Amino acid sequence: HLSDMLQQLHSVNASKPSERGLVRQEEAEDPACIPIFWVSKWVDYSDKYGLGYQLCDNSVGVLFNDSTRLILYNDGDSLQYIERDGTESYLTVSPNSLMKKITLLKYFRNYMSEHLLKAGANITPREGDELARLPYLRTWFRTRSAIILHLSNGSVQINFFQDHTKLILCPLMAAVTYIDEKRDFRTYRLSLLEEYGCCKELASRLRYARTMVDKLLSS
Amino acid sequence: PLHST
Ligand SMILES: [Cl-]
Ligand SMILES: [Cl-]
Repeated sequence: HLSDMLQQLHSVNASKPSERGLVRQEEAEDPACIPIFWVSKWVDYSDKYGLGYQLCDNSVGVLFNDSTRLILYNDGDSLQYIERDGTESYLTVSPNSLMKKITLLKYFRNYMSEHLLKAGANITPREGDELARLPYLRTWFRTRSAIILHLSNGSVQINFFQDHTKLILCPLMAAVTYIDEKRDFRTYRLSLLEEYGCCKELASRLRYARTMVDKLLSS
Repeated sequence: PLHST
């Protein structure tokens, strides 16, 4: 979905949405496109093990340094293991081959609970299918300005370090959710931002997002 | 380790 996201971002940015006589950003809001999933917490222990994270439904996962992923559902028992080549297996906490990674996941779990806030804690996620499988973390990287997190459902999340603003890009709905410095949040359809425009801050973050999606595609 | 807020 990265190629689609790149096309959507190229389109919104070419419209120069902040270079307008009157920006009407509010008219581009569409609260129904709020995501089902985003990353609420993360821990970069890549010096040793990998990147642990929590999704907004309170499930957790780890992308290990060997590019494998282990996800624990919010039921506290169900696991999905994803190999480097993408092969998926469904297991429970209740194989010996995964004992070490399960232990690491629990420790990441505990650390996130002990030390970190839940991003978007005040946001009601969109309701989807209670029985659907969780997305997992495909890859991530850190720049001067942000951490970039790409989920297997196509979503790309960019969390900015300086002001704690966050972008969640959802290419299936061609939408973006923006969490601002005050933790207020809005969801926009990118096509409506073309129509109505947006402020320089959001325009800058959307240019930055396209740069990040290009980096993801280059990786 | 580095981490979120
Ligand atoms: Cl612009
Ligand atoms: Cl909204």
